[PDB]
Amino acid sequence: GADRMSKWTSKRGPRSFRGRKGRGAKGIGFLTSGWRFVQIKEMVPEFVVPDLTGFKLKPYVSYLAPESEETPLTAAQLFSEAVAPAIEKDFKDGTFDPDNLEKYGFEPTQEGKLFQLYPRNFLR
Amino acid sequence: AYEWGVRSTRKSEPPPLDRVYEIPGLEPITFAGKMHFVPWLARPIFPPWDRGYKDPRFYRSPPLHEHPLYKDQACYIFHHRCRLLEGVKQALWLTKTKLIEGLPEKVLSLVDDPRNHIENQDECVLNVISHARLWQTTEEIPKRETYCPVIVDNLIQLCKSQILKHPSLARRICVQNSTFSATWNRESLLLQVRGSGGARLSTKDPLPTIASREEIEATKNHVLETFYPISPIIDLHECNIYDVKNDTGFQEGYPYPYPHTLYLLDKANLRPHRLQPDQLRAKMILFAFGSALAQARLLYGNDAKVLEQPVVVQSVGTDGRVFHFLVFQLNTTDLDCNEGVKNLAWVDSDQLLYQHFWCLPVIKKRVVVEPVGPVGFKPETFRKFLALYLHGAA
Amino acid sequence: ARNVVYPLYRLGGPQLRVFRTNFFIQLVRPGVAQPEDTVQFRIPMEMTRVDLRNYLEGIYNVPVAAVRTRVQHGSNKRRDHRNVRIKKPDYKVAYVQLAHG
Amino acid sequence: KARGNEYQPSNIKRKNKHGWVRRLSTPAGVQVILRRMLKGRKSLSH
Amino acid sequence: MKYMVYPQTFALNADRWYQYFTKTVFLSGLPPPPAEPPALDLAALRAVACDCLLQEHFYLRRRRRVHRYEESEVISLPFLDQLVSTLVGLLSPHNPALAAAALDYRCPVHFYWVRGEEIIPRGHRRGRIDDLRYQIDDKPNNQIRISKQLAEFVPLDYSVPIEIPTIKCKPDKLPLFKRQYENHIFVGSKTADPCCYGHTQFHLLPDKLRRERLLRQNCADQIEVVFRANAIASLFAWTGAQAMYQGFWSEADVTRPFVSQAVITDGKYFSFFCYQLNTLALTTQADQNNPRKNICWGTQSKPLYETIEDNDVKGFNDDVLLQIVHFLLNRPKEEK
Amino acid sequence: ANFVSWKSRTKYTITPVKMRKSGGRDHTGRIRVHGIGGGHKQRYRMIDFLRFRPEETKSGPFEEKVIQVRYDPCRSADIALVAGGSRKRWIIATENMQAGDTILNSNHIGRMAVAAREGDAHPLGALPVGTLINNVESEPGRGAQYIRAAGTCGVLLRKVNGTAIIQLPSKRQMQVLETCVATVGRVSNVDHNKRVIGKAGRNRWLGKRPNSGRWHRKGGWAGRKIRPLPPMKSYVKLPS
RNA sequence: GCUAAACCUAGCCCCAAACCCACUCCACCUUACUACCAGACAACCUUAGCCAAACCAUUUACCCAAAUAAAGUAUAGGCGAUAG
RNA sequence: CUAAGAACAGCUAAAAGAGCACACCCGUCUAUGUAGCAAAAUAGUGGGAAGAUUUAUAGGUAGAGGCGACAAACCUACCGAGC
RNA sequence: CUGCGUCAGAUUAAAACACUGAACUGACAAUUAACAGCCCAAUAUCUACAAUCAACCAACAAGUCAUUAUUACCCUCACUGUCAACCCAACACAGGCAUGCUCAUAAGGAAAGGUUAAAAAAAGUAAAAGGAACUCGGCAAAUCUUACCCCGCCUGUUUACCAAAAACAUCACCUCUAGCAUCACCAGUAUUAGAGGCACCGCCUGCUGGCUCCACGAGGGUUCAGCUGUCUCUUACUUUUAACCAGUG
Ligand SMILES: [K+]
Ligand SMILES: [K+]
Ligand SMILES: [Mg+2]
Ligand SMILES: [Mg+2]
Ligand SMILES: [Mg+2]
Ligand SMILES: [Mg+2]
Ligand SMILES: [Mg+2]
Ligand SMILES: [Mg+2]
Ligand SMILES: [Mg+2]
Ligand SMILES: [Mg+2]
Ligand SMILES: [Mg+2]
Ligand SMILES: [Mg+2]
Ligand SMILES: [Mg+2]
Ligand SMILES: [Mg+2]
Ligand SMILES: [Mg+2]
Ligand SMILES: [Mg+2]
Ligand SMILES: [Mg+2]
Ligand SMILES: [Mg+2]
Ligand SMILES: [Mg+2]
Ligand SMILES: [Mg+2]
Ligand SMILES: [Mg+2]
Ligand SMILES: [Mg+2]
Ligand SMILES: [Mg+2]
Ligand SMILES: [Mg+2]
Ligand SMILES: [Mg+2]
Ligand SMILES: [Mg+2]
Ligand SMILES: [Mg+2]
Ligand SMILES: [Mg+2]
Ligand SMILES: [Mg+2]
Ligand SMILES: [Mg+2]
Ligand SMILES: [Mg+2]
Ligand SMILES: [Mg+2]
Ligand SMILES: [Mg+2]
Ligand SMILES: [Mg+2]
Repeated sequence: GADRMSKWTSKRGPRSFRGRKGRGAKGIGFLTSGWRFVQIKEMVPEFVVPDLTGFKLKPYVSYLAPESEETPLTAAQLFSEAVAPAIEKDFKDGTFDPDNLEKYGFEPTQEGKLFQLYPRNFLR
Repeated sequence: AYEWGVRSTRKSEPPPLDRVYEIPGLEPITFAGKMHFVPWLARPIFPPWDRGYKDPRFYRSPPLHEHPLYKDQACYIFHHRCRLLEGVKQALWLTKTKLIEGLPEKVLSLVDDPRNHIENQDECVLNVISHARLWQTTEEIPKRETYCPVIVDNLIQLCKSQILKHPSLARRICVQNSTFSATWNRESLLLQVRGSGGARLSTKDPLPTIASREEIEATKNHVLETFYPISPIIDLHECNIYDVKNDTGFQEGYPYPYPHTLYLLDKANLRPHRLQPDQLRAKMILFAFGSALAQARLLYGNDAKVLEQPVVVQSVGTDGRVFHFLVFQLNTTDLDCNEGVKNLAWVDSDQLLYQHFWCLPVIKKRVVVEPVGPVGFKPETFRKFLALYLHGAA
Repeated sequence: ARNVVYPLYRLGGPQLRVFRTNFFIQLVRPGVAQPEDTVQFRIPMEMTRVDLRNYLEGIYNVPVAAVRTRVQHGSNKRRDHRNVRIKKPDYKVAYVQLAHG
Repeated sequence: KARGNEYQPSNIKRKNKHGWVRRLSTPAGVQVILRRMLKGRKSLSH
Repeated sequence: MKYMVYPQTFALNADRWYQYFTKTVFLSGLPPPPAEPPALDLAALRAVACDCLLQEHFYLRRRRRVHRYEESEVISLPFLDQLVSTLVGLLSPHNPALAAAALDYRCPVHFYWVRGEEIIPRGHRRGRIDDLRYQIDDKPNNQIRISKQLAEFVPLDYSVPIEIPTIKCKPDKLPLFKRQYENHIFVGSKTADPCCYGHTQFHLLPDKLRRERLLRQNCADQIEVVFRANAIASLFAWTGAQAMYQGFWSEADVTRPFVSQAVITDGKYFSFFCYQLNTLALTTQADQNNPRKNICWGTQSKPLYETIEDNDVKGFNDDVLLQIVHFLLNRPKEEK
Repeated sequence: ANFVSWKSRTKYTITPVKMRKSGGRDHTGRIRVHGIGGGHKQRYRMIDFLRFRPEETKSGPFEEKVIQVRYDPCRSADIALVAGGSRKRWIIATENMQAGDTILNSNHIGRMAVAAREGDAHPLGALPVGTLINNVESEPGRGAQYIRAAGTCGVLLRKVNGTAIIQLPSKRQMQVLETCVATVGRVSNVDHNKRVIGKAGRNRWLGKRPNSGRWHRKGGWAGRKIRPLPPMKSYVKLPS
């Protein structure tokens, strides 16, 4: 007589079932002896809210604007806008070598970085 | 012989290695690259793994021999949970002391006159017993882990009301959660006592000596009784990872350095978890010896000789209904040999404060046979408790 | 944030920081009489009271003293023309008390 | 005596007997899920 | 079903709520001294106060490391028990009543009372009159019970020009939770105990309600609330239970005031409170025409010491120490 | 079935270890022995059946003092707690054993026999012929397995060429080496077989369930049928 | 004249042809759809029987890779039923 | 069957698979009912009710079988062999 | 798992009703943690002495609760359960349903839709004189009652849904098998274990068989006395049913 086609949630089951099931919220600590919960400050996501005083942009855009075509950003486009200008100046000067690619901005490895790209270790 | 642990409950033998590993110059093809198990590929051999950082929740201690405080010679530790097999007879040999039945005359003479007795003393003790076992909590019959400590704190509080007659009781306090350490040798046996739990009555003045000089010198003719084949270190925690260190429990500068009395409580609901009357007195003697030995070493250094001013430490051990009294005097700190000066210990055994307590009336055939209250109350037992508390202040 | 993978934390690790959050709360009028300082919000299930405490202080600069949350069950009794149960989504109700009176 | 009430609901028993973990424990129960996946069952287990 | 009233509570403005539950008006300061017709050594009391204080922090050697969450239950708790035990012995010459007094360590105090009415909103009992029942299960760290009753602070008919706060919503919004269990009226001992009158209570706030944590939770103005919310609930439950032991209840209201004292501390800061139970009739049937109300006096929290460094106490306060002595020196009036 | 034996402890101790009943069920979960189930809960007390087990720091003959002789639920006989040196262990008590008695455990075989005392453990090569023995072992280092039950006692019939003949309680002879350690005297609870159960309820207290109600015509002789030979097949039954 | 009665699509069937699908974020072998800790558990093994032989007991057809033909032929088989 | 729990007033009696007798368990007799309140119930009268008792929870034994104080009983309201 | 809270609805069948109609539809609202759940660094090492007011005493069925040494560690209150007139029986079903309190309530409820007062049927009450003459049978009812026989020692167990027994089990007795260990038997060892017969005990017997007997029984018969509408011989009244009116069907 049980409903097998309804979502199984923490509101169903005995006491042991109800307390063990959650709602999707991430854990921010661990349980120690004596059923005492220790909250870790670093596990709590801290919001980086910027100062919005004197900010020009607003939630909406005025209709009196041109209908510019959409140009998705690509890796080739970003390389030309950022890294290519520096290489051209160094290429003309004649001081260019693959050993110095780290100076242009290339990262041989992601280890030792606060924000690794793959696998990423930062939230949205 | 018969081994303990059936082979089914033990960890099963790991499966035999695949025969690809037995062929030299041949690299096996395993599922280590797939990061999951498959049956049609060889089982990889994983090298041992280290976490790489210290995690308190998942810490593993180094092997025992790698511990810094590791000694080949074992040290036998006596604590609150040790239950000696021979009781007092085993405790007397470890502490090198002579047993004397009955409390000293000087201690008992303090409460011999009616002038030092408490006003309405008999009624006050009955109300302390009645409150502890009947009126203490909401439940009709409180457990022993509840009235055993309370019945002792109230008696101390009852004896602490005599400051009006004796202004010398204002120089003492009751310390809880106090510990001490004491290390010595008994025939090439390194022994250590780590007392904890109970109440430690501290005083600003040391207790006066009980036995005279001639009585102490008469202990050389006494010989310690043996209990072969049972070893003196039986039922002791034989530990190879220890630290020989003397500790009075307090740092230098404590206003109440001299211990007066140790109160020991067997507050356990289960009878097997409670020390026997013979074993409880054994715990008292070792703790009284351990507390007195730390004072002797702190004041007279870490030598081994006959003390010029012997230290007297009292102890009262109770089960909540049965009381044991001990007066231990430390006469020497050279315990390696069995000859010479030996310590003295006055012990009173099996002192009943009350024979039985009825928390409910006994109604048989609609007749109240036994009313609520203590049965067989002995006021003489509390006099001994009062005499020990009044020692050093009268 | 919700529907994202939180980077794992170990002892000595960096502070977990979120720069863009997808949590959207909505202030609602309580259906029952409430204390004056009490404020009621509807928050996503993934949101905790610790996150909501920093959410209001960090974004709206609202000092908060106590946050209490509960999960509200959505009725599954409604059925359509096919006799198939229609589920009202469950939402979490948060009760926020102002700090300085 | 009176019959018809043989079913006494219990979530612990229901999940342990007909659960997803219980089905996949044995190769025979995996085919039970495979048949229901082939048939198109809305619920493959409890 | 009855509301579980917790004296040491994390609820905001719980003092204002508990005044309505107990019909108590809170007054600043202490009761006025009675203008009515030995040598007290302050130095001896000051030394013992520091010796007991320094014993737990510095002198006593811990076998294992004491953690932050264990400070209340390993350092603060033994200090409170030991300080009271020594003070009652040092004040016995100055107050004979303390000698024949019962001192308790962490004994439960229960009081069950009925105040208010509600109309059940839902269920088969909807629309029916059901009384609001309350239960206080308080376990003070220390308390002193005496055979005689202390003198009243103000007369029974005395009234103040202060209105008792009234809640506009249901008690569930405190938050307060209902639970059905055994109803107890307990002063700390059974009715057979001769020492059925209370003298002074000693409370230790839990580390969850510590001053430092409330500052992180923007509860700076709630620091004083926790002290007087515990006092109002604990003392009303204590005085109310004492009145019940004397045969008084809602219909047979008390004929004489019942008073008690309380000292609320977190280990460092101390607060002192005095309570008088003028009325025990709180049911809507009996409180409709009841003119009198219970009175509670309170002091601001003050630190006993500023900082403990090694074996020296910095900024020790004798005013806080003397206030503890005056509470203990209070004795019932003697007959002719 | 997810059956795990409770016999997982690997370190000897005198502490009573909690054991779980089987009900006649094997590891598969099906009944393998009938009539077993229920009864009062019992805690198993580990018994050291190797009487001569010198300590780690000691060797040779040693002595033990009996502390207490008590009741053991697991076995018919009583057990005794003995202390030798710095250890305590459970052994099977003899008929005449009290608290305070001293027992001797040795592996020495002298040229002549020695005065055998009840409860002492000596090798079979140093015991007089005919002395009652119990808790014998097949080979040295094997441990006592035979003559364990209450009141049981063996007989040292003869000793020849380093081997001895042991008469088991079932009146069967057994040949073992003379270096096997045995206990002198009978086992405790001699009048154990003289007990009266009294009621069917007491058998359910011991963990024994009632026998099956089926009338089994099968038996040792009734169930097994001798096949008549063709010559004798004619005379099997004659009408009367 | 009420209840009703009528309707033409939705889609489907059989062929031909050609070898099909499954990463938006999040969760999913633990009690699936559950962020986050020492495992070592691992897969493979003739189908049988109904039915026919008027019972049944040997036996009794089941695509194995080219339609047709050789040919229901050589063979097999309680030399029976039938198989081939 | 296993694990770890719970329950049994009062009275007579005695350290009782004792007696009376509630809760509780069972279902002796009679009557009602027979598409019924009920695919086995109701009312009264009865047996047991400190024990081989009753009972909640989780686990185990599965059909060539299980389990059974043998009634060819029971194994999810057709078990001489479940669906 | 939102299933008599609010509001609205062309609304309108919950086995009658219904405008506020509402246990229907739609929308809105809600149950806030202190209770409960979710626990614990490693390695060794410890844990003979029940419970029952635990003190007497008396047991067997032998039991439901304990650490230390060293190393590591001083960050803090998150998450989930919280409603109701509710669950299992196809139903708003006289059934089934664990524990704590209340032991007659301080809580929770309504047997009669209206009428009439035929038969028959059900339940209950009363009855002259007689008191089992009724009947397969003192079944039912009334009363509060004696003496046996048969069978089974007894408590207990069984055909859930026609058989509760004389059947099974049962101490006690008896037969048969087995000389031993690391998953049942068993962490046991012939005073043990298993497979069986019989059904205690006591007496008698062979070298296994027959009687006696204590209590006990919703077993099967018999009987004294009483009791009574069981009957001679039925009658009166009340309730349900009944019949009529209205709704549903
Ligand atoms: K046929
Ligand atoms: K019968
Ligand atoms: Mg279903
Ligand atoms: Mg919550
Ligand atoms: Mg069904
Ligand atoms: Mg059930
Ligand atoms: Mg048998
Ligand atoms: Mg039989
Ligand atoms: Mg055929
Ligand atoms: Mg046929
Ligand atoms: Mg009985
Ligand atoms: Mg009875
Ligand atoms: Mg049965
Ligand atoms: Mg039969
Ligand atoms: Mg038959
Ligand atoms: Mg069936
Ligand atoms: Mg909690
Ligand atoms: Mg009512
Ligand atoms: Mg009528
Ligand atoms: Mg009618
Ligand atoms: Mg008549
Ligand atoms: Mg007749
Ligand atoms: Mg009858
Ligand atoms: Mg019978
Ligand atoms: Mg009998
Ligand atoms: Mg019977
Ligand atoms: Mg039947
Ligand atoms: Mg039955
Ligand atoms: Mg029947
Ligand atoms: Mg029979
Ligand atoms: Mg007749
Ligand atoms: Mg007659
Ligand atoms: Mg008539
Ligand atoms: Mg009609």
